[PDB]
Amino acid sequence: MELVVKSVAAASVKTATLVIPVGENRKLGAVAKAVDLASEGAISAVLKRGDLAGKPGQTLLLQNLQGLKAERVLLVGSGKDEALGDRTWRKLVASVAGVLKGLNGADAVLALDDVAVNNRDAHYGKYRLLAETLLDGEYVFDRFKSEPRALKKVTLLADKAGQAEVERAVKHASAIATGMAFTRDLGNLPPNLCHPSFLAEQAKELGKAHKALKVEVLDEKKIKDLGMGAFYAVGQGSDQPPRLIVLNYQGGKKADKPFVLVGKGIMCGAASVFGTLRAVLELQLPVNLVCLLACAENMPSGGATRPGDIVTTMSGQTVEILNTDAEGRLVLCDTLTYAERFKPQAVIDIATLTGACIVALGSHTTGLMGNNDDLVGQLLDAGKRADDRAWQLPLFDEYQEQLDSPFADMGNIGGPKAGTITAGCFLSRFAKAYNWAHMDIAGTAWISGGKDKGATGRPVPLLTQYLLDRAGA
Amino acid sequence: MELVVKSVAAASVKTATLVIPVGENRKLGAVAKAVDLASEGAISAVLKRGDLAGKPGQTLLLQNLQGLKAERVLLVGSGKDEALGDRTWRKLVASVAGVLKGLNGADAVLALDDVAVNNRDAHYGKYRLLAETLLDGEYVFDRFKSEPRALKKVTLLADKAGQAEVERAVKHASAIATGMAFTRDLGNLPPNLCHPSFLAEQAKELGKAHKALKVEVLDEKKIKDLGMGAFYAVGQGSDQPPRLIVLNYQGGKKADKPFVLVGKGIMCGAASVFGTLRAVLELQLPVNLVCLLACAENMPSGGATRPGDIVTTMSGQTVEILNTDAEGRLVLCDTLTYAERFKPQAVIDIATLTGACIVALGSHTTGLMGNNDDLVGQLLDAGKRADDRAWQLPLFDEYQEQLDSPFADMGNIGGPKAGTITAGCFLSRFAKAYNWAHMDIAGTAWISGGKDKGATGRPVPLLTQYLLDRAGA
Amino acid sequence: MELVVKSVAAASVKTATLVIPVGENRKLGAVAKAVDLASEGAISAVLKRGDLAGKPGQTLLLQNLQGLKAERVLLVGSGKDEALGDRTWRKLVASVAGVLKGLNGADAVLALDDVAVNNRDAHYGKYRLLAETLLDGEYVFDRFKSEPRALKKVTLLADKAGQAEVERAVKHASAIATGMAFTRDLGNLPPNLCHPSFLAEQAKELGKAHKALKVEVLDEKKIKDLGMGAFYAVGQGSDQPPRLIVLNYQGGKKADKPFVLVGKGIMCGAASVFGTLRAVLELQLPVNLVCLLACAENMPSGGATRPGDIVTTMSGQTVEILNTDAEGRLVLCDTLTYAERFKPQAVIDIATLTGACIVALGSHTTGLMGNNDDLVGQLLDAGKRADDRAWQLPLFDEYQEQLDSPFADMGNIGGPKAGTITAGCFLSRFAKAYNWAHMDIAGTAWISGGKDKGATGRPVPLLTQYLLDRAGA
Repeated sequence: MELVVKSVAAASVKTATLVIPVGENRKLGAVAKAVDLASEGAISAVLKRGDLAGKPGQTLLLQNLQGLKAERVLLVGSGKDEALGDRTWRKLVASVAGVLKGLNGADAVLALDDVAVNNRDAHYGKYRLLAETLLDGEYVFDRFKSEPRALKKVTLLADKAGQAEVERAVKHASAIATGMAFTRDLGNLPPNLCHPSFLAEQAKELGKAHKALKVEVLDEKKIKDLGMGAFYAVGQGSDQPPRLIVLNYQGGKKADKPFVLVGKGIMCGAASVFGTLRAVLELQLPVNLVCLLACAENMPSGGATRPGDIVTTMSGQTVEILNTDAEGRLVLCDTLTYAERFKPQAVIDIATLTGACIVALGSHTTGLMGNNDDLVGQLLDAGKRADDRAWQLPLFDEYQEQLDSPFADMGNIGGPKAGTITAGCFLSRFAKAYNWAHMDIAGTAWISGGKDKGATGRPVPLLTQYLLDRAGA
Repeated sequence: MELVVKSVAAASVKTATLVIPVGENRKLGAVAKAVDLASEGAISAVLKRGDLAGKPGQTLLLQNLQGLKAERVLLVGSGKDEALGDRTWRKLVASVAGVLKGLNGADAVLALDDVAVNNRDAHYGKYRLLAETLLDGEYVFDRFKSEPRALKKVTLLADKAGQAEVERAVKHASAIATGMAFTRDLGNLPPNLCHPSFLAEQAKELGKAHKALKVEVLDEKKIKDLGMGAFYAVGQGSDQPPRLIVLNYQGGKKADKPFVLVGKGIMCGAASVFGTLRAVLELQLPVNLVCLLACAENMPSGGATRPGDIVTTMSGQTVEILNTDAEGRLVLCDTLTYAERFKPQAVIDIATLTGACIVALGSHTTGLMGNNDDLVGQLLDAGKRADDRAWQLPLFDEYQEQLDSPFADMGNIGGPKAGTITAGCFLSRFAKAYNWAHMDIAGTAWISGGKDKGATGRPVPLLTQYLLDRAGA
Repeated sequence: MELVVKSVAAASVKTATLVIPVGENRKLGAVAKAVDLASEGAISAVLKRGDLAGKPGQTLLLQNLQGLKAERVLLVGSGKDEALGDRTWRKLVASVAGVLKGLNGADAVLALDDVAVNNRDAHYGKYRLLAETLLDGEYVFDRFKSEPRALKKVTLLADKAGQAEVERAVKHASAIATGMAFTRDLGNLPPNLCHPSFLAEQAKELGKAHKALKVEVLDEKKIKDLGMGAFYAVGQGSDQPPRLIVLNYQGGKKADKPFVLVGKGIMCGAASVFGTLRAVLELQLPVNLVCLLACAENMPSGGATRPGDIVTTMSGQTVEILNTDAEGRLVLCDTLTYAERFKPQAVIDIATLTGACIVALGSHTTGLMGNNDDLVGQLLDAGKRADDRAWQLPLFDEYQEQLDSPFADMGNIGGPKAGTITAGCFLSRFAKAYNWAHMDIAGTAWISGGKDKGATGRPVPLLTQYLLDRAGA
């Protein structure tokens, strides 16, 4: 779908469908009133019949009206006068998109300037959320199913003053949504096909397509020979061997320290790193970004790791693997040591790490921990502006003893209490060299059931926003 | 909702909303084509734009069209050029009703004569299903919540020849839907209000309202004094005492044997008997119908029955109560002995009796067992014609040993194998005096939830259809 | 054991043991009275002492009596005058066989003509059940244990009119019992020894021994190369590879369409196919019978299929393998596609498929589903005449949605409700090309515990009866 911005009057634009908002009590803002007047009162005449109460997202679709150049006018409820919160605004946009998807119209014009969104400026933040909802909602994953939609273009109308800010919002939302689609395809792919070697092929192909990107893949023997005893212990059980994939984007000055993203690829952590990199390549951000994808397949077999095994991590710390299903933190901890070589200014790991995070923060909010208050605050602020929120949990020292082992430097589990925090605590012991934060996306990376089951693409908006903020874009 | 039938031309009829069907490829049957012609090709013109693909239940709502008397036209998809099955036809009607309930029109006209429904005649069977779906779909249970709908009347258009048969379908569906509303309200009432004494007061109120109905309520001491040891044992643990409620409707000839319906009232079995009785009263069927509601509340306490207790049933047979959660069969078996006094031609018990029936037949199909093939077959056929299906399970003699007790004449459980059948087998030992069937509605009596959730109307259409069949209506 | 039929008088026959029935109240039928008279009243004299009450199966064994040529006379209770049901009649026959097994007599004569069996003619159906019980009860499986019985021959006496029908019963029961023994040996063999390659060797050996039989075995690579993605996914986890074994018996006319039996061989479904084929070869039935044994071993390992895998079946439909323990339907669905090539007049799959069938129909009755009402009725009638009963469950379309997947054409599980039906529903989607039925023998193929633990040989009597019915034998 092409997204464009114009500043011409809504009533003047030739289009298959013009979309205008209508509030409760059939209240029309200035944009809607101008279109009603161009229609000689035809829109207000239908509204007086009472079929559209105006609650957010309710719709009434009209056919060809004399006086307008639109073939159809879609009226969409904007609710009470109050400014809308982010969820209501995105639900209104998705309700519009739903109707448009079902029509045989080749384009549409959205004339929603009058809709206020709480705490967001009328041109950039409001349209960041509309454009991301509109483009992410085009996603289809029908590869394994045994009809192309008519809608190819949407025009957003804004006043001439606000045009460049709406265009900037569209540019950034398009990059985010393209990244998200990549993340959602990799997550949705079934595990027979999406294994560590497939991810390594996807990264080598992405490297060949981008000048400023260099890709290295470390295979099982290299992981073992680097001393990555925890990462090797997770992968050994499977016939599909592990891969540590490095993707190094040099978009900054040569002596700028890079941002490092570490993704758990057992694999929506790794997928969100690929998606954020794809967004950064689209935007050509002027940062140095090193992506480390820690990929393995955790399977039972006659050569698998067994509860009670003790391994030497790359750092030299030993770990008692009490539970082989606490495996993400094992491939992560060796990859955090590996990240030291880049001399980074921030290292952020993203992982579907704990069922306990779903108990603490559910499906709405990603769990965030770290060793640096400024980096944690930057990620929280990014999530608020991107509408991809996180929330900090504490790594107080009192939780660390839960990982003590009588035999090794630490165990990999902390017991039933504070499970998201003790996993963060485990990882912190490998992150002391640099400013680090950990994002547990076990609750926000996918939808379990319904027809909406499948990957969400989170946290590509928060990560891409954080890197826009560091680039000063 | 008032529901009436007319045989006037659709384009001629004054109404807030006219509903007509459109097939795939914008194909119009005779009725729709006539309204298109009256509209001066307005309906075809909009169809050519392609917003309505015409899959079953899809919709497109038009406003005032020149040449018609209807204020609005709703187009609804009827699919390809082949007859619909019951489920698809009922879903189409519910789609139409959903749109109408959201509009501010005080009436609507359905002109859906051209839609064929597989194995249902165009006047009676087709409209039994439409009218019940429409009328049951109006149900609201908002009494415990802290806006009435505009739609007050629907007119169905049929040709002059079929009018009386559509009217007879509306008469029968209206009685069924009014019975189902009563059933659903009693099921959805919470248990601190809907206890056995409440149901006794419901029955006594119904007895006052109706001439041919006599109601007697037997209290705990009566049940104990009649020797109903198994029914007494279920109720004794609660502070709410049990009631056996008798409602006797003498609509037949004096010497005609009655049909007896026995409902488990622990309580949707008993509620479906109340709702079938309310439909029979509305229809004034010329049958003798005796309803026996076996009502108790099964609670833990210091005076409750305890696993291993042995009781003497009214029949004199002893039962070892191995599980106190197999309680519905205990109140039922004594009520089946009580039913012998009526010298019935059929005794049907209805009960939410086994989780095993949900494992066997799920949410769609009621489990059915009996001692008389003709009666079982009459109930199956009634279910097919009412679109409230059941399915027989065998009461082979080989299952009876699973009830053996070393101490008593039987135990009340049969173990983990064949649990719906062994409950039927237990009840069959009390039904040998008469032609008997048992309906296990544990899967079909409510939605659980889902996200929209509550009692079904489910016993009522089959049972009402069986009594229309016996009354030769 | 040799089974023969004669029509001479019971008292005249030289034998180690003559067996006669005695009813309650010491009532003697005409055959028993004639033997009493030949013994000069010695049998009635012992009976007046009261040790034998005559309940079915009770026994009294006499020694050498003057006047008879039998060395011993066994009196067996036949109960009250009523005709016996099938179970009681078979239990009486097994009680006789029990005594005979313990004696050092080389032969025995059964003179049980007077015993009536409910709904069975005195010569064919009555003796079908006696002869099958007598010969199946000879079964021994002592291969893995670290004494040969004296009884080598039994003569059944009947009147000369009925001799040829009793002989026909014996011929058909012997074929069934021989088939059953083969089925019971393959089921009883332990899984270390009985793996898919062993079954393939058993089928190639059976092919070499029968002129009208051709055997082909498809190995793992052939299964994969045919596109059988579901069958290959089940077997891949194990070190023992899968086999699809084809056994084609051409006993009919060349242009007669064959009957196809599909057996799950994970393996009593496959075993019952081998046993039914062995019975058909013994009888030289004039039908074309193609047997397809879908054999694999379902094991965990580092290369096993994992919940969430998506595979392409031979048909091109894709399946999401939600649960790797729903594996029978996976090897079956690709074998049902394979069966299309034979252009069959009936395809029947037999499988130990669901624990839910044991909840629905227990150990007594096999679950039956299909897409053709005539074939389902034929199998039900066969099971009633063979005393190997089945019972139909419905494949209503409403159960099909339980298999929907958001990613693939279907999932392989339907949830906790209606599990036997949803497995049938899954299979039906691969059976549309032909008349098909599915037999779930999870409850009837073996006895779990006791000393009687082990395979039953069911449903070889129902399947062999169905093929006798189609041959017109």
